[PDB]
Amino acid sequence: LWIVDLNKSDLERLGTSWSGSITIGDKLGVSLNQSSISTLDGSRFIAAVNA
Amino acid sequence: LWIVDLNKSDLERLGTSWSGSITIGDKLGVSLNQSSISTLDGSRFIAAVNA
Amino acid sequence: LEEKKQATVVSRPVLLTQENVPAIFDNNRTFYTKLIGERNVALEHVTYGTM
Amino acid sequence: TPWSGYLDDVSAKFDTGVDNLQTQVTEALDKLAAKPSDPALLAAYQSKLSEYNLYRNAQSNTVKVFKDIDAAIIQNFR
Amino acid sequence: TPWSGYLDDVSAKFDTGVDNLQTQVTEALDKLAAKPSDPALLAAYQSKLSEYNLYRNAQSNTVKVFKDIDAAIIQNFR
Amino acid sequence: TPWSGYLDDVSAKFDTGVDNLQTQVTEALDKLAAKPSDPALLAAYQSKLSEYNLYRNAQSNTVKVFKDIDAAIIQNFR
Amino acid sequence: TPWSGYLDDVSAKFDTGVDNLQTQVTEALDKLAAKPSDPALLAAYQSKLSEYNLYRNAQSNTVKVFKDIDAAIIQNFR
Amino acid sequence: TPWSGYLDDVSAKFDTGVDNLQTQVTEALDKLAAKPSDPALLAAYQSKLSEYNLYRNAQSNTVKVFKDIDAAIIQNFR
Amino acid sequence: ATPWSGYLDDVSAKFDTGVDNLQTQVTEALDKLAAKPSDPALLAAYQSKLSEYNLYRNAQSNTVKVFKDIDAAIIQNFR
Amino acid sequence: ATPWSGYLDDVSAKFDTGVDNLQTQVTEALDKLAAKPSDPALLAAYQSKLSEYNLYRNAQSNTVKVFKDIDAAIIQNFR
Repeated sequence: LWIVDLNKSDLERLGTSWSGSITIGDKLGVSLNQSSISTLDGSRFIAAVNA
Repeated sequence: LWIVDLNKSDLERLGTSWSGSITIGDKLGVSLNQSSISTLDGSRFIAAVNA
Repeated sequence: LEEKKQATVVSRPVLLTQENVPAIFDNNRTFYTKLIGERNVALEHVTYGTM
Repeated sequence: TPWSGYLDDVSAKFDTGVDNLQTQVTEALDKLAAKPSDPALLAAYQSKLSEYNLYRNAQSNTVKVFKDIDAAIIQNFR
Repeated sequence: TPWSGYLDDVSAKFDTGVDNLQTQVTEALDKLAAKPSDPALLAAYQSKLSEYNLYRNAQSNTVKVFKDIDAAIIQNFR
Repeated sequence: TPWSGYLDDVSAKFDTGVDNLQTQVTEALDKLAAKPSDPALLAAYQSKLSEYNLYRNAQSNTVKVFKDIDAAIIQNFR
Repeated sequence: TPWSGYLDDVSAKFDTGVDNLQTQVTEALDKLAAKPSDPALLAAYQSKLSEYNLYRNAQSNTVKVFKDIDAAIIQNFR
Repeated sequence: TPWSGYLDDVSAKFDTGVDNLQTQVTEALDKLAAKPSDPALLAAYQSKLSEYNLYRNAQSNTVKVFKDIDAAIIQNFR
Repeated sequence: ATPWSGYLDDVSAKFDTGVDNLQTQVTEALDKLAAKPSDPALLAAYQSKLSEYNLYRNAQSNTVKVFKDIDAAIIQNFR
Repeated sequence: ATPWSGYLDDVSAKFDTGVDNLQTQVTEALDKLAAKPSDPALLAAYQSKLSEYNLYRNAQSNTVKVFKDIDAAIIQNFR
């Protein structure tokens, strides 16, 4: 009895995600794609790169 | 067999609520619309807004 | 304090049956409301049901 | 609509008894985690965590006792 | 709408007992910081800091003792 | 009067034994909260609270021992 | 997959709450090691090491308490 | 990322309270050192350095006191 | 060839396939902690993993026993 | 062949093979220091060594106890 198994696969991932925050006047807070409260020194961004 | 669902809804809320309590001269405690008076020392009333 | 409220709810169940054949219809559904302060993520709901 | 037994009723009485404690403990823990050393946050959290521990103990022991009172009667049908 | 247990009540008794100490300490530190070299300020702060430390201790030890009682009563249901 | 069992009688003997502790312990707290840093107050509260602790533990343990005597006799009616 | 339990999700809260303290401590120590007699640096390091100590204590105590709450419930299935 | 705890919030309260002393002392030092034996310089330097000593001591003692208040409250979680 | 599994086996397997990876996470944690015992970052993690493992094993066993006794009680009435 | 060792034995021994030489380094430093008790470079070394040894022996014994409890809880359910 003959049993044969053959397999092929190809994968690619590429690009970035961005998020961050800014505080102005210490009176208005702005944040970008954050699901959480922020420490309000502001001027803080992240770019997560995958390739 | 056809199965169909449709749904629509509208919601709106507006205005302000007022409550608070003030200590007056070490003479009288006065309070408005507190259901059991927290009786904060000194004074500050609060108006809570949503729209 | 003075307050007033009005509410109104209309429901229609519709069922198809043959003569002399017993039949049943049964349903229930849940309705949600968004609590204030969406950072304080929470919901309220109730279920209505009829048979 | 779903079926709920007598033990479910007994248990549920506690849940509807402690109205909000389940949310209070979560938010008090996040407020503490934001500043792990603030005497007012520590003093609040110690209370809420203690009340939670007692709630879960009393609930589970009660349901256990009722289960044994029932099994002791069912055994006599035989 | 709040919800409070018994340990909550016991704890809050101290807070409503000491009317203002939590603000008093913060303002005494606030002015002292502006002139750390003044004796009257140092002498005032030395007192307030101590009152505060004893307050927080007596609070937490009482709340523990009560929790330890309840935990021992509930144990006897089973 | 409402129906009361033998275990209720046993339980109540303690409560009626300690006539006033039940409230002395609360007044002591209300006073101590006024000035948490008075050693004359602290020395009194330590005593009252220790007494309360021992009272509740003796109560529960006694009740349980009688429950287990009765259960052991009832078992043999079969 | 990063499978995490309940205790894991609790512990992770503190790690995300103290945003940067872990690195800050290491850096403060790294620089202070080069010039032990700078008071402007000693004062910084005293605060960072205090914060670290309190954070690690609160974290491990909270995890320990939730372990006992779970074990107590599990015990009653039988 | 510039995370700060409550002890930090207290220490920095002094550092931002004594607006300039850290630079003022650094200047007075170099002036005096450039031409010692000047009574006008010595008199000023004495004052600045003397109060700088008090500033640093008061700050560090305050932080340690707070730290042990918090550690004592955390110990009662168990 | 492949194991016959009963019902209790299915119950146990639900836990085994519930904690996908814990079985090995615990071991890796131990290996590195034992390599450098004095690191509180290692310690703080290992404490959590070990506690999760304890609860998992305990719940699994207690559950199996309950099903055993239900079955035994039903079988007894055949006589 | 080798003296029989169980699971707990194989857990305890993991620590010993983790701290490759500490068991010797502690006695070495102890003797060097006892040779000249008033030397700060020796004192500052031995403080570190002894602290490490304490933490190691302690964490070892606690972990072995926890793995005894996990087993006993399971064995009890056989009956």
